[PDB]
Amino acid sequence: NAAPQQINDIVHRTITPLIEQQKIPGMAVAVIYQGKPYYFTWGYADIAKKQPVTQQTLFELGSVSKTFTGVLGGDAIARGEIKLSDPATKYWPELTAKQWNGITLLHLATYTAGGLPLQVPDEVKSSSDLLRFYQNWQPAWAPGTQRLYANSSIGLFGALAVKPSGLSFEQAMQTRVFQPLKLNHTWINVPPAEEKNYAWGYREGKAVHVSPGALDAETYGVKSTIEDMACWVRSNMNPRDINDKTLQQGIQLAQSRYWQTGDMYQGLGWEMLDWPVNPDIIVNGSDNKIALAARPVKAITPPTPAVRASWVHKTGATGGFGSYVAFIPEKELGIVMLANKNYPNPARVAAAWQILNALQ
Repeated sequence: NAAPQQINDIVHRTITPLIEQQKIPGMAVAVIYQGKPYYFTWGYADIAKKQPVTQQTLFELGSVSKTFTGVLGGDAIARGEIKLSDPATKYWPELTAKQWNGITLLHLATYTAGGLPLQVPDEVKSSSDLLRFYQNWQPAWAPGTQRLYANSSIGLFGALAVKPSGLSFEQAMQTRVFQPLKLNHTWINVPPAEEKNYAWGYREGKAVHVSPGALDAETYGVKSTIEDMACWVRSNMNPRDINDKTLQQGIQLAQSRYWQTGDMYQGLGWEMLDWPVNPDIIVNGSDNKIALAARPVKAITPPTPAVRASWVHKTGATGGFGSYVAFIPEKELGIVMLANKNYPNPARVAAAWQILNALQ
């Protein structure tokens, strides 16, 4: 049972050198210890205005957004609106090209459709551009054989998963995930009153915010504070405490184990490994040479129900920001690291693991 001053000492010994080594302008950390949050802030949200990071600073989550997409998809499954086995064509009948014949919502959600590319092309501006992109796409692999991390995959999952609801992705996310969890400072579109809290991102001496792009909301477009992200981790560790039954079930489905690649299991947005974990696997595995590579998968049948003895995690970047979330449900132990520089994933994962290792 570590005192607050011990949590303080572990965090300052790990994060202080990380910020110095990586030249991170501003950072917020939440440590969840025995289910309670402890917050830490460093540096500036806006360097030019000398505005410090606080607990109400909004950061770009980048691909940590995909964890919200996966849970929203889980909630739609629990409502009986979709099944992951459903063909994508059920929800987008204009996808008539033959290569779409056996591609399912599961394949899109879990990057296993057969080599959908990392990014939607920058030239895709309209609905009709997006249809033409998917209609002309040629798979490198048969469905359900290879995992290739891709915004064009889970982005389309998020867009199709909400069609039965009749809601936009943004409305579905606000009404079915943000509002029931009281994430009142979490946004896809930052409102005018909240702009004063929106940190700048920093890339090679430029102050930047993420640009609009196709399927951005579903893949890299969420902004949140360290407090709402600590709540997000607590909610994903303890779904049985959530009153909204389909959202409790959706959280559980997003940590179900659908595919295995090496020592990792693919959930909906979340990625999972057995705890205790070999930190070399998660640190080296976060390097883009492994994280962006195609890797063979085996289906898990039935999908394993969410394992509480897991390292559950997700990295995320935008041009100006770098985020990481990891937690271990069985231990009620977790961490959120939000920074306004996109610094290398291995440094994030190593620091997170050193802190949670120290507190086990």
